[PDB]
Amino acid sequence: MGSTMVEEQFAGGDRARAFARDFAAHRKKSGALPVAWLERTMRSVGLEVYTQSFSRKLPFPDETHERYMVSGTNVYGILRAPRAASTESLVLTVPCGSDSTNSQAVGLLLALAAHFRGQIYWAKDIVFLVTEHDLLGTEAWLEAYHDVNVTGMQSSPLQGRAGAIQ
Amino acid sequence: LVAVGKALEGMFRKLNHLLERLHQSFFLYLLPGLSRFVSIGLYMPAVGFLLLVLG
Amino acid sequence: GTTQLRATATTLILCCLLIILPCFILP
Amino acid sequence: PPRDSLREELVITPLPSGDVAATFQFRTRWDSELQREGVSHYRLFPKALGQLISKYSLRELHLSFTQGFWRTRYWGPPFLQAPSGAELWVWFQDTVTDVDKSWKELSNVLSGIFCASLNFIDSTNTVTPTASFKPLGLANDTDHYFLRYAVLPREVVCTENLTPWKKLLPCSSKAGLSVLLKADRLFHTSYHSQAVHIRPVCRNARCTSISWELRQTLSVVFDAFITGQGKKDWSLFRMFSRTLTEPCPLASESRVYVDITTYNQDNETLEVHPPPTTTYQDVILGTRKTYAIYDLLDTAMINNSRNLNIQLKWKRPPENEAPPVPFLHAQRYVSGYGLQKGELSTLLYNTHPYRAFPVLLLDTVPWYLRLYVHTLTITSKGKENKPSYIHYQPAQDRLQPHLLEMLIQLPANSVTKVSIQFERALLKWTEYTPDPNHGFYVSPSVLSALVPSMVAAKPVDWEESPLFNSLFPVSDGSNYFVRLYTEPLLVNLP
Amino acid sequence: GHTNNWAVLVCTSRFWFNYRHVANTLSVYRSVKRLGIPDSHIVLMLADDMACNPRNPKPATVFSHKNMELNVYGDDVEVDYRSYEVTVENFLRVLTGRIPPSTPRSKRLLSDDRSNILIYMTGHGGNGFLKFQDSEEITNIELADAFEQMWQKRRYNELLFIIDTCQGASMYERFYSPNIMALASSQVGEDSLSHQPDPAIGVHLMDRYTFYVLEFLEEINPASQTNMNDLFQVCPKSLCVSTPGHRTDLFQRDPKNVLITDFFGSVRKVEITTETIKLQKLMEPLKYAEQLPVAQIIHQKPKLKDWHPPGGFILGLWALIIMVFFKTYG
Amino acid sequence: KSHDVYWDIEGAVRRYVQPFLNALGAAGNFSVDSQILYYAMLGVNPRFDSASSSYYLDMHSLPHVINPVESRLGSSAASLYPVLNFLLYVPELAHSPLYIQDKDGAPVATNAFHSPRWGGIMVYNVDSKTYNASVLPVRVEVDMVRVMEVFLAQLRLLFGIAQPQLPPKCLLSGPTSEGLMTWELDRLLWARSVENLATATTTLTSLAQLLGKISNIVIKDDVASEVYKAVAAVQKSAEELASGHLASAFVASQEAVTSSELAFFDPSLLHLLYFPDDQKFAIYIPLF
Ligand SMILES: *NCCOP(=O)(O)OC[C@H]1O[C@H](O[C@@H]2[C@@H](OC[C@H]3O[C@H](O[C@H]4[C@H](O)[C@@H](N)[C@@H](O[C@@H]5[C@@H](O)[C@H](O)[C@@H](O)[C@@H](OC(=O)CCCCCCCCCCCCCCC)[C@H]5OP(=O)(O)OC[C@@H](COCCCCCCCCCCCCCCCCCC)OC(=O)CCC/C=C\C/C=C\C/C=C\C/C=C\CCCCC)O[C@@H]4CO)[C@@H](OP(=O)(O)OCCN)[C@@H](O)[C@@H]3O)O[C@H](COP(=O)(O)OCCN)[C@@H](O)[C@@H]2O)[C@@H](O)[C@@H](O)[C@@H]1O
Ligand SMILES: C[C@@H]1CC[C@@]2(OC1)O[C@H]1[C@@H](O)[C@H]3[C@@H]4CC[C@H]5C[C@@H](O[C@@H]6O[C@H](CO)[C@H](O[C@@H]7O[C@H](CO)[C@@H](O)[C@H](O[C@@H]8OC[C@@H](O)[C@H](O)[C@H]8O)[C@H]7O[C@@H]7O[C@H](CO)[C@H](O)[C@H](O[C@@H]8O[C@H](CO)[C@@H](O)[C@H](O)[C@H]8O)[C@H]7O)[C@H](O)[C@H]6O)[C@H](O)C[C@]5(C)[C@H]4CC[C@]3(C)[C@H]1[C@@H]2C
Ligand SMILES: CCCCCCCC/C=C\CCCCCCCC(=O)O[C@H](COC(=O)CCCCCCCCCCCCCCC)COP(=O)([O-])OCC[N+](C)(C)C
Ligand SMILES: CCCCCCCC/C=C\CCCCCCCC(=O)O[C@H](COC(=O)CCCCCCCCCCCCCCC)COP(=O)(O)OCCN
Ligand SMILES: CC(C)CCC[C@@H](C)[C@H]1CC[C@H]2[C@@H]3CC=C4C[C@@H](OC(=O)CCC(=O)O)CC[C@]4(C)[C@H]3CC[C@]12C
Ligand SMILES: *[C@@H]1O[C@H](CO)[C@@H](O[C@@H]2O[C@H](CO)[C@@H](O)[C@H](O)[C@H]2NC(C)=O)[C@H](O)[C@H]1NC(C)=O
Ligand SMILES: *[C@@H]1O[C@H](CO)[C@@H](O)[C@H](O)[C@H]1NC(C)=O
Ligand SMILES: *[C@@H]1O[C@H](CO)[C@@H](O)[C@H](O)[C@H]1NC(C)=O
Ligand SMILES: [Ca+2]
Ligand SMILES: [Mg+2]
Repeated sequence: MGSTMVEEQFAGGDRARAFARDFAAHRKKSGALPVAWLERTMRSVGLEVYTQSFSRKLPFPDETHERYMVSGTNVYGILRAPRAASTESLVLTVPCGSDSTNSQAVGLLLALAAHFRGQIYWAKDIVFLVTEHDLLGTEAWLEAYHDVNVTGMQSSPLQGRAGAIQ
Repeated sequence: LVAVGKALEGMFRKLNHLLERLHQSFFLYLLPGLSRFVSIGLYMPAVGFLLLVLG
Repeated sequence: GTTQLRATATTLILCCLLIILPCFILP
Repeated sequence: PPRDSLREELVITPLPSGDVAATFQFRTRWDSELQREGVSHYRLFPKALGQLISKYSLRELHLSFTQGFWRTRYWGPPFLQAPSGAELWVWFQDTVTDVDKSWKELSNVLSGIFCASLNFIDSTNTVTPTASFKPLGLANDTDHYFLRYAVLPREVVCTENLTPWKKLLPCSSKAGLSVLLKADRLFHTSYHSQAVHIRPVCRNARCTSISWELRQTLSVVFDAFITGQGKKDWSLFRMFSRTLTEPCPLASESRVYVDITTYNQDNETLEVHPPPTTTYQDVILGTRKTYAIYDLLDTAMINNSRNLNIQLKWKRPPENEAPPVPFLHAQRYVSGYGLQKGELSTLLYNTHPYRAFPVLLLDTVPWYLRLYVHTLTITSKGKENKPSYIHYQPAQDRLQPHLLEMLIQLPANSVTKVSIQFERALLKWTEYTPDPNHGFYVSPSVLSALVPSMVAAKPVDWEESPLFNSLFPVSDGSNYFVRLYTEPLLVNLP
Repeated sequence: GHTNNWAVLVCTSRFWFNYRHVANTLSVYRSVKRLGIPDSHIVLMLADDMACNPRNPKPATVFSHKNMELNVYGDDVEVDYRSYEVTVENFLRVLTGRIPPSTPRSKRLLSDDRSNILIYMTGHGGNGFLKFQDSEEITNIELADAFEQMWQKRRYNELLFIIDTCQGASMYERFYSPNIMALASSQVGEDSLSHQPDPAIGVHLMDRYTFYVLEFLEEINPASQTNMNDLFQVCPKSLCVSTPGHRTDLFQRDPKNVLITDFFGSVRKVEITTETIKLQKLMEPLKYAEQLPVAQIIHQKPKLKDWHPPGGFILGLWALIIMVFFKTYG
Repeated sequence: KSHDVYWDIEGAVRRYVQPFLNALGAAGNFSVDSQILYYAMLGVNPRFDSASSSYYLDMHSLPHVINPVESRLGSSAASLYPVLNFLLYVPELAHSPLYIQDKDGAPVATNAFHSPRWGGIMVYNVDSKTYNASVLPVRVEVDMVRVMEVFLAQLRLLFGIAQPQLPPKCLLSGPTSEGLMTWELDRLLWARSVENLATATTTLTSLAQLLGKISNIVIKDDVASEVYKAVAAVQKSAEELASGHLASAFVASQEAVTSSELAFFDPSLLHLLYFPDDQKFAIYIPLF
């Protein structure tokens, strides 16, 4: 990483803002993480989109995050690396929670995915993961991805993986 | 937002330049700043001196 | 540039030999 | 009357995901007794590959160099699939005595021929399948004592491997469809496979005599976003940086097939800018497929006065018009975290609504990933599944890999999970690769099955059918044979 | 007085960022192929693949110049040893001839007594060692011994050991066999430095020493009579920050009288032939094998019975136990 | 596209090449095989003359001819024995009247040349009587006797057999059917035996000197047995050459060469890489 250099060509700053506005509007309409819109937009930008549905019951009500039983869906699309088998992976995740935030993060993630999709110089798959219920969705996704039931989270089986995350 | 995206793209491209798992650098450290660090062999005496009292 | 594998004679052989000989045999 | 003939072809099939896949095949058939020493005069059939059959007693030889992994679910069934890296499975004649010695000698010779590090094929990589990889040509008997199969998942394929491959063709990239093989464009692809297949076939329709066939194939897949970049229009020039100019003078058949089937539209077809010579329909891979034939041997289609540039209009179909997911696909992954123990889990998807078909899973795991066969569980639809036939051989440290073959019956509309536990092994400091923190590659698993077909296929004539339809023998009209390979697995040892 | 020329071009670097060494080796390979050395007389060993590396922005291309001007990785490259088979042991076996008996003719150095041999080795080096793939090293003593064995077997007429690495002069400090002349990119205390940083490709394309060796060899033709002195004077301290070095005491001929073509090229001797020899219906058809014979697969393996210890074994164990019991209890 | 070349290489090998190599088989075992290489191009473009309307390959351009074709020829990875390539070149329609010129600039009668230790190349021009028809490709049935005469003469020249040097006032007999006179075979066998014995002696001496100089070379029982066989064979071959039996001497020298090469080039000699002598104290001090 120190003996190489990169020339950044990211110019999709307006695409990221448009995606942010669309995601914010759809989240406001849905009242939760917009799954249909996310899966349509990831397909449009060219990712191999997937969906994971998780659920859990907390030991006691969580006053700070206002949750007792948490049900959510994780939307993630995998950019299969051309010229390589699905053996390695890089993850770009946006922690999305019911706080009317991270819409710009989701838009920038989608714009970055659109920029990355058309390139050939990827030796590792890139997973663009949009979690739900902040770190709860991330923990459920990681447990399902590695097939370790460490915290008793319930989730639907994963259908798509990008190899060993690095 | 273009600058943030450029930073993220550069980070991911340089990560893609890796030919193996990150094993170099350090895993146990303390950061008294963004560009400064203290390794395990240099902060361990702080705990060891306190444990010497118990011993 | 690089580093070949070379034994740390002063650092470790001396230490791990003076941990045995003066501790047990000579005195 | 020459005793050998050359047929070459190029099939261009648009994929359901918007990509375009092109497969070259250069079949040379020789009516000679290469199995016995004495055939020393070579035309069309390469001398480099002809002498191997006699020097080492060979019945069938199959070599493949592949980059990438065929995404079956999103790309549809392939004509030919190969595992990542090098794959070499060979069938020795019954007259041979030291199968392993001939295997080592042949592997080294093939390494020298194809400029690949095939000398790394050892007892640690080689396996002897008991029920998989049956002969692809005429076979009197199937004694698996004479079968060796090895795969090197980390082998790379580049121009250093394509140039020897291209130099084995009679035209040698000077004429015919071989001029389209540009190294820059071929490796600017999601998938790339170079294969060399040698097998005996019927000399005539009576099939009372043996004729030797060499089939050199090259399959590539052009991504819709990388290559197209939003152009949404495909062409031979845009794909290979070169247009067809003349057919190979040695070839008795040089045609280009372009798949023009619309799965959703009512009998409509895709648009091709130059009118095809003829339109051909038949049951390929279980579905009625319409093909446009561009006979390069016809002066009325291509001659010295003009070049040929086939332009195809193809974009990703909407969700409504997307073809149904193939009946069989599989994915492989590693379960757990850490550097002590894990699981090699394989998911086998049967998407057929009402038909259950058997599958043949072949696993080859290196010796450092010590497997525990008592932990092998096959759970389909949430309940235990008992394989009809299970063969397992244990690995020996530095001498043998694990081999595990199962014949599982996949229930209809189900996902079957095959998981086995392993413990990572600590090796000596000199037994690691130069990149020891990268990990060790687990060879891709092989899935053989007889997938049911939508419509019945009539008996086919291998000398009067497209070369992509004669790759595998067909035994039943309503079933076709597929050999899927899962993803390579990267595992880290302590 | 030589009639045969061989070249062994070794890259000892096994990672993407070490693009310089692969480009150097491929550039030298293209130079010696233009100058008339056949690819069958070239043992090209590359430790890693950069043309078809998945991280390559331009696949199947290795570039020598910053603006994609020259592609050394063309379409007629013969890579004999690649990836993990480029090791110190393999290189020593190739040099000394002690190669496994099944090694094909492509991966051997069949050099005779009258053969002038060029050895180009680029990679990461140090004080008396050149690292191979960042896991093993070839010391100056080991290389000197290998060249001595080559001399005693009389397998080279004269040897040109070109090395492009940090502290490159330390490798030939222990050479004692005759008819060997060695070139280094740096002295014992210097370090070799790179050239042409390319942001588009993303790595350093080539080293200064090999780049200027190519530039000096781009003016070389078969008719060129350039002596080895001009090769010794390539890349002075003005351009190469490290000062290149050489030794010529082992060489038995004055370098002013030695042509560069003698090592970097081979022209074939051709004699016009002016002589002639003055000559004067099997009934049973054949069948393809069934690809998935499920019924045969199930019944080929005999029925699985649960394993139980032999009756003889259990009887013997119990007999021994009761015998000991009676010998103890009387 | 313009040439359809058919040659009866099987009959030519059976009638001429195989009898010739049966005569020449006293020097070893011979393997004969053929191939047709399509679209195989000479590196140098022939020069044209407006007067004779024919193309030429100058003598200075001859050495560069055989390098491009060797890539299409290949490497013959099956075996490690020396390979002798005898190419028959049919010029394209672009330079159909292709002629090779000697030093004086006159055309070569045989239109062929040979390179030492490699083989020979013969340019096979096609008669214009075949070109009389305007249809293409024209069928080219080459004449095997004319080609094989040149190829066998080149084989004789390559193997060291030259034109017999008659003593003054002497008449030499006519050529035999095989093309080789038996006494020439005897000279070749004498030379082969002497060269084999010299090579075996040099190999054994080099092995002894290598063992003396380097002390981490492993000598296995197989290597020792091969060395003993080589020494015995060298002594026996020298005795028989002194006695006068050339066949037994040749066989003994061949066995000596084989044994000496097997002993010297055994992979088992190189077993482990050098362990530095200035680092063994770190191995033996800490415990002993
Ligand atoms: N062009 C040009 C180019 O460039 P140039 O210019 O050339 O330049 C550049 C370059 O550079 C570079 O360089 C280099 C590189 O390198 C790299 C590398 O890498 C890798 O390596 C790495 C690794 O990995 C790591 N690991 C590390 O490691 C280390 C090592 O190595 C070293 O050697 C060291 O350090 C080690 O250590 C040691 O050694 C130690 C030892 C010594 C000492 C001993 C001791 C003695 C004794 C003791 C005491 C005594 C006793 C008495 C007392 C009384 C290591 O380290 P580590 O590992 O980290 O660790 C350490 C350790 C561990 O830890 C331990 C601890 C322990 C724990 C605990 C203990 C116990 C405790 C107990 C308890 C207490 C008790 C109580 C009682 C009381 C009561 C009351 C009364 O280890 C060890 O071993 C240790 C030892 C042990 C001992 C002992 C035991 C213990 C203890 C005992 C004591 C005490 C106790 C008792 C008692 C007390 C009390 C009582 C009273 C009376 O290393 C490295 C790094 O450095 C490799 O590679 P890879 O990749 O991996 O692979 C490859 C192949 N495949 C190599 O090879 C390489 O080389 O670079 C570098 C840097 O890097 P970085 O990354 O940055 O870093 C990292 C870090 N981490 C540099 O430096 C070099 O130079 C070159 O080469 C190239 O590359 C380039 O080019
Ligand atoms: C009192 C009670 C009892 C028990 C206890 O407490 C309670 O006792 C305490 C006490 O007893 C402790 C020990 C005391 C002694 C300690 C020794 C210490 O080693 C020294 O640690 C120093 C820390 O500043 C230096 O090491 C540097 O550490 C940095 C990280 O903190 C690295 O960042 C740097 O290396 C980097 O390398 C890459 C370069 O690009 C960088 O510029 C350079 O910063 C290192 O320094 C390097 O260290 C290397 C050795 O590991 C070489 O020396 C190297 O030198 C290079 O050498 C090249 C040739 O080879 C030359 O070309 C080049 O110019 C040189 O730079 C040198 O840079 C120094 O170096 C190294 O020795 C070790 O870590 C921990 C140690 C054991 C301690 C462990 C914990 C204890 C036991 C405590 C314990 C709890
Ligand atoms: C756990 C209990 C079990 C007990 C079991 C005991 C069983 C084992 C007991 C004893 C085994 C003895 C092993 C060591 C004997 C000599 C080793 C040696 O010096 O090799 C030198 C290294 O050169 C150096 O670096 C020397 C530097 C220091 C030498 C250390 C002195 C130790 C000598 C006294 C130690 C004790 C001996 C007598 C003691 C009175 C030179 O040798 P070499 O030629 O380079 O090596 C090549 C090897 N061959 C080819 C020659 C074969
Ligand atoms: C009283 C009853 C018990 C009391 C104490 C019990 C619990 C103690 C357990 C753990 C405490 C020991 C602390 C671990 C020390 C870790 C230091 C270490 O590993 O450093 C590493 C290098 O270390 C070394 O080189 C050798 C280390 C030798 C350690 C020997 C001393 C350890 C323990 C001694 C005693 C501890 C306290 C005792 C007091 C009662 C990494 O170095 P770096 O800084 O990353 O690199 C910079 C340049 N090299
Ligand atoms: C209950 C208390 C008293 C425990 C006693 C503490 C000791 C275990 C500590 C105190 C000082 C330490 C030493 C301080 C310095 C060094 C030098 C250090 O060597 C180096 O400088 C590194 C060389 C290398 O990296 O190769 C190795 C550890 C060592 C011996 C340390 C080993 C552990 C020691 C003896
Ligand atoms: C992880 O383990 C927990 C507990 O063992 C599982 O939770 C059960 O999930 C099932 C549905 O799959 C429910 O019917 C049970 O009521 C749950 N029990 C408890 C105690 O929560 C959870 O499903 C597991 N997760 C995964 C991915 O396997
Ligand atoms: C074939 O050649 C003739 C003569 O030049 C030309 O008129 C014709 O168009 C060519 N064929 C095609 C399909 O263009
Ligand atoms: C020549 O071949 C025959 C038969 O294969 C064999 O017996 C003989 O030993 C061979 N000659 C030599 C010198 O090996
Ligand atoms: Ca070569
Ligand atoms: Mg490292």
